[PDB]
Formats: sequence, C-alpha cells, structure tokens
Amino acid sequence: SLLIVVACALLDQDNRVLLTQRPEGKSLAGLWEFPGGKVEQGETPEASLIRELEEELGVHVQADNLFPLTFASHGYETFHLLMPLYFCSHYKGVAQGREGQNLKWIFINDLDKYPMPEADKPLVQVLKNF
Ligand SMILES: [Mg+2]
Repeated sequence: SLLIVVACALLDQDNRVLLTQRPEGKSLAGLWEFPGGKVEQGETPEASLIRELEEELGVHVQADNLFPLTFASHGYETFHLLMPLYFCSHYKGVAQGREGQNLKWIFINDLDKYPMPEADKPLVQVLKNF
C-alpha cells in the first residue's frame, strides 16, 4: 500500500549532485534520478540508503553523514510513494555504475535541465534553495 523509498543527493567538492540513469537495454534511454532504493524489513532508512549506495555505486557512507533534507509524497494507481531525500557531502569511494547504469554529476542549479521522474522533481526545487 505505502512504499517507502529512500534517496540521496551526493554532493562533490564542486557542489554537483549525482544523478543516475538506467541503461537503455532493449529499448530507449530512461530518466535521470537520485540514487536510492526500497527500505527493507529490519533496516533503518539510513541502513537501506547506505547499502543502496554501496551496491549501486561503490560509494561508502556513514549514517552520521546522511542529513534529512525533504521528502516526496506521490500517489500512483496501485500504491502510495513516500520518499525521504537525504544529502551527503562526506563519503568514501569513487562513484562508478556497478549495475551498468549511467552517471552524471550536475551542478545543483542545473538539475531541472534534465528529464527526471515526476516524483523526483519537487525535490530538485528544495535543493536549489538550500
Ligand atoms: Mg538498488
């Protein structure tokens, strides 16, 4: 019924945020989005995000370095999405697409230049003003 997904705005030395794009596979190029994933049973939201970032990007993050920013809340035909967004400017590893996905570091004021899922878009506005 209610799906909880956590996401992260990873910030580099130059105030670029990382967006990722699923591979084109057998059809067309997908949308740009914040890295993240489902919050699973027996995991805190922070644990889930930390694991997602390590699985997807080989980026290593400490819970004390994840800061709540905002959340999105979005109705779909068959479930409700609640999506907490964290920011993180202190992490270890070099982001690489470990699941064959595409990576793009984008200056914060430029994020709304890129096609993004409808749910991710209010989150972009919050990032610009912070
Ligand atoms: Mg994942």
